Amino acid sequence: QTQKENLRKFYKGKKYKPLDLRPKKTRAIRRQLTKHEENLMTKKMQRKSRLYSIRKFAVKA
Amino acid sequence: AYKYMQELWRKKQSDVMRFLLRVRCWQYRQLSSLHRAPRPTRPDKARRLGYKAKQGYVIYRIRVRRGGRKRPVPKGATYGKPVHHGVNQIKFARSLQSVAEERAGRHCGGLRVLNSYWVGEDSTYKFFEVILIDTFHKAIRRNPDTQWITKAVHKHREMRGLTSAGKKSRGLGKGHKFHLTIGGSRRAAWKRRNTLQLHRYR
Amino acid sequence: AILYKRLKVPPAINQFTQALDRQTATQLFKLAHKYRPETKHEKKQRLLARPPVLRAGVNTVTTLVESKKAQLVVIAHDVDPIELVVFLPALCRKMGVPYCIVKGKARLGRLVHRKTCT
Amino acid sequence: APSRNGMILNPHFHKDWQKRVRTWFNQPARKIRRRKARQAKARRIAPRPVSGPLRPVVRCPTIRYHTKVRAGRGFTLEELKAAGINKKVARTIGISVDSRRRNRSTESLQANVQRLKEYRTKLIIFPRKAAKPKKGDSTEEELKMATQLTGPVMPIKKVHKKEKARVISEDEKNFKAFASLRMARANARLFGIRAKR
Amino acid sequence: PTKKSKTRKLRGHVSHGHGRVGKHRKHPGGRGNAGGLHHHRINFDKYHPGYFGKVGMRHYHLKRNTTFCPTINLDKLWTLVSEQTRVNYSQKPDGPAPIIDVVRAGYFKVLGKGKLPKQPVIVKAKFFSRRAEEKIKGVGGACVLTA
Amino acid sequence: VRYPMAVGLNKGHKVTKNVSKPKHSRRRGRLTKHAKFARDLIREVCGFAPYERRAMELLKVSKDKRALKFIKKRVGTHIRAKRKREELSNTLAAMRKA
Amino acid sequence: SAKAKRRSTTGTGRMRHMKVVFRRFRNGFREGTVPKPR
RNA sequence: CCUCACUUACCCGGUG
RNA sequence: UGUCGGCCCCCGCCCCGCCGGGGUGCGGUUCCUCCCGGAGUCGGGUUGUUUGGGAAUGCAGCCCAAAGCGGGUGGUAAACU
RNA sequence: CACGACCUCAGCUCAGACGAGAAGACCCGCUGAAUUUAAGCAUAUUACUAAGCGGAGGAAAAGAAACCAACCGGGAUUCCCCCAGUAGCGGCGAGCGAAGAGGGAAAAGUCCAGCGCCGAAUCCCCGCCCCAGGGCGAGGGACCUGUGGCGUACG
Ligand SMILES: [Mg+2]
Ligand SMILES: [Mg+2]
Ligand SMILES: [Mg+2]
Ligand SMILES: [Mg+2]
Ligand SMILES: [Mg+2]
Ligand SMILES: [Mg+2]
Ligand SMILES: [Mg+2]
Ligand SMILES: [Mg+2]
Ligand SMILES: [Mg+2]
Ligand SMILES: [Mg+2]
Ligand SMILES: [Mg+2]
Ligand SMILES: [Mg+2]
Ligand SMILES: [Mg+2]
Ligand SMILES: [Mg+2]
Ligand SMILES: [Mg+2]
Ligand SMILES: [Mg+2]
Ligand SMILES: [Mg+2]
Ligand SMILES: [Mg+2]
Ligand SMILES: [Mg+2]
Ligand SMILES: [Mg+2]
Ligand SMILES: [Mg+2]
Repeated sequence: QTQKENLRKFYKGKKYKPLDLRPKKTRAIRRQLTKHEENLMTKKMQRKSRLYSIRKFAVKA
Repeated sequence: AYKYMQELWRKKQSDVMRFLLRVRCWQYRQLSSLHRAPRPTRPDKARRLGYKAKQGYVIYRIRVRRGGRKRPVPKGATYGKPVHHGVNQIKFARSLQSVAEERAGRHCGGLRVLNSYWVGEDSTYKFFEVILIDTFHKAIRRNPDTQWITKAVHKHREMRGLTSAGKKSRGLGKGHKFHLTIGGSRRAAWKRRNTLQLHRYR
Repeated sequence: AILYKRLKVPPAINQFTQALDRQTATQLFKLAHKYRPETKHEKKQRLLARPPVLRAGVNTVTTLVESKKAQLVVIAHDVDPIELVVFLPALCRKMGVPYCIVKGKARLGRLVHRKTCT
Repeated sequence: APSRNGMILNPHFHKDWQKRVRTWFNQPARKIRRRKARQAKARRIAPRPVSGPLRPVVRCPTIRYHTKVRAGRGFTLEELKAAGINKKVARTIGISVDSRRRNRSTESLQANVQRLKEYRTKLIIFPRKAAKPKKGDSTEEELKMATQLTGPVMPIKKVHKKEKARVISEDEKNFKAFASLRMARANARLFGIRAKR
Repeated sequence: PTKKSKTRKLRGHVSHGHGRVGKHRKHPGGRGNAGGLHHHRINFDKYHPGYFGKVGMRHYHLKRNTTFCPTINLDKLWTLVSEQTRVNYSQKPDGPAPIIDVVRAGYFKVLGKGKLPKQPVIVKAKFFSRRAEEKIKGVGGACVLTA
Repeated sequence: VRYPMAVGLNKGHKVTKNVSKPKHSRRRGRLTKHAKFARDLIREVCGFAPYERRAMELLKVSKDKRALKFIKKRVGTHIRAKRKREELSNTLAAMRKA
Repeated sequence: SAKAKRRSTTGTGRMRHMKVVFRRFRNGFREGTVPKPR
């Protein structure tokens, strides 16, 4: 764990890390869209969410 | 330009298209049964079925042995009642186009079948070009309008009747013609109509 | 290529075999060389600083001859699939736009700084 | 099998029905589950009503339910146009919209336009930012007196209006009701054979 | 329950109430409605005449909402209004007559079975029989039609 | 003097009909100037199918009944055979005009 | 053959790695982090 | 309709 | 055990407020102009199968093979409306 | 008659990814029986089941109408109740058998191709600069055989 601590520090910020230094969450989880790709919105629904988002309202009766 | 391509492909019995179908069906039967095409033979039909000119969209030409489905029984011996003695005039419940896209998606496990279209016919062969998608290419995962196919729920959609060619064999649709598949599949409807709903107070 | 010589090719497809003359095509690309689309290597200088041009692509030249705004349309002969340009000579004839067929979709592509222009 | 006088029974138990038997032992458990889902949804939309958007008033199709009104699917685009509500802003203020429905008569149209106007008066819209109250947003006084509406949003009233007792006119007493229907049935059958003349 | 069951008093008796000569076996005459024409013909012909064969035309897509026509007789005609209403207009028989809208109560046709009290009444229904109308006309009142 | 009956020619609950513009989906299959231009152009590029070509042969010898039975055997429905025979007759009439 | 399936299905062996996923799941598949030291 | 031709479909054979 | 009693350590959702990087206005028009669509597919024939679907519910094979005030459906095949 | 462009097609332990198998209660796509019932039996029934094959997910499938309806009209899908052992199918024998409406649970709608405007306004790779979020490279590609924006039957 002293060797891997230096390895995780050496490969920090690198684009390609060794497989044993990558998060081993789950084969299915590793193949999901990243939080960057999940937050990607097309220019059509960016405008649809800008002026046609659900409003906060209340009804008397 | 694409408007003239689809109206041109509707005159298949014209000497212009009859020549093209004659020389392409010849070329398509000189290659292997499964062969990747460098580009869609029908750019108008490909765009209509979801194909884009991005990186990750591949096209595979499939040659299926057309005709009926012979019952694979040894020497035509179907041991049972005469209703099941049919060995010759038996028709596959799934379309030949569905067999082609299911055959391209099985050879390419890393890709997902998007759609498929007709490119040629013969007395013995039907030729289809299947649109496959590399669901891990960044030109596809970073496009929100096509991130749906990158989900795990669409794994081998051509083998579950989810593509347009395979979904037609399921007999689904809204109306009085499709009372057999109310609730999704026909087995979902059969299981619902054959389940004995024994209530708590009955 | 020999099967295209044995069979009776319809005139809508055989019309691309009769291409432009080598002398006429040489002076044709000399004029089109002065209207090449601007490359992205030079278009940035046109933006950070502070016009007739060619219109490539079969979908652009189709709506151009439909609106008879194209003064001259140059079609390639080796376009595969041919259905992309099968209608073009007839479309330019009915609309009264002069059309020519030159040899080489690659030479049209080098004219627009791409692989092949149709 | 038959012993004496009795019904010819037809028990549909010739399949393997024991493999498909759904017992309703979780029926009181799904009532607790569906109740917790409404309460959990109610907190997520805390100011907004839990029942959802406002539904229109539609007429049941067949003659068996002729005189019966019912909460519809969504307001017709014509009903929103006659009420001054844009198509794509009705969903933001909790108004159900469906474009498939049409208005074949003005009775159904005027009934929902009044329902839309009655809703917009009883609607308390909160500003997108509390520091910036815009035009369409409500006043700061009505925001404090705005609570979540439980139950259906504006339930449909079935006004049991009674025809007042009138004096029977002598022209009204001479109306042959049986002959009027009997002529209407006969003329409806001989209508096509009469048009050939 | 099983306390008052007959099997509790058949313990000790060999054949269990099913005879020694003719034992209780598995369907000694067929399953279900078997032999309805061959060996159960007497039972079918004696208690279910008309069971075999076809009669009448076929209606493929029959929708019960098309043929929905609930009926009501004249003896239960005044049940659609309150009793005080029928009595209040009995003391005023000189033209003020109550209106019994049979459509809004859940019926379409009015049949003239029972007797009608001697009161003028305006009956609104979608259909009327010949005798129902003439009993309403005879007792005073009109038969208004509705759609 | 007359009430709305539930039977007959004038059956139904009397309500004022609301008039409005038809659904935009009901313009489907209407020939536009661009759609007619594209199909007429490709008709000049392609020609006619072998059954359209020999059905016009029956139309020029005044065999419209045999031309109808032939097209009805090819395209199927009888309503589609009349529209095809009417279109082939219009084309055959425009040929002898030139 | 339900008995043949019962003798060699998942759970009849060690599950050297699948039993660890069961323990990792109940904590959200936490990785990279460590408990707060003394 | 039938016969005889054409080779490029298709088929067969040979060959490193 | 009972007390949403107390203490301690991890951890999250939603709303509000300021600062920061990316966001770009939308509606109403008995006003003008323009555009408007998924072919070996529908449909037809036939065959097998399937369906409560019965002159053929669905599906598939083979053959035929579309149209654009068109096409599908309107539970009996057909023509006209 | 080499040198170039392109097309088509190859090679690699090339750079970087992906697929495979397991499990399979529920789910999807196929395939498919016979015991059994009809007191025999052949269609039928068993059953569009068992077994066989393929493919998933925490749900799946389905799904925003080439629908229902025939009414004063309803309005995506799924599920429940009822419709209903009904219409109907069937050696019209044994048996089989839904759907519209109605009442409820839950409700959310939408994107393209095409059509034609916008100097391809688009994307990927590589090498980087600042704080997962933003930029740059007279770097390499993809792409006009069509990327992106607008826009889809409610115009
Ligand atoms: Mg877009
Ligand atoms: Mg067998
Ligand atoms: Mg007995
Ligand atoms: Mg005894
Ligand atoms: Mg005994
Ligand atoms: Mg006894
Ligand atoms: Mg005896
Ligand atoms: Mg017994
Ligand atoms: Mg059957
Ligand atoms: Mg009819
Ligand atoms: Mg697997
Ligand atoms: Mg038997
Ligand atoms: Mg027996
Ligand atoms: Mg036997
Ligand atoms: Mg099985
Ligand atoms: Mg899983
Ligand atoms: Mg769930
Ligand atoms: Mg899904
Ligand atoms: Mg059955
Ligand atoms: Mg219903
Ligand atoms: Mg739509």
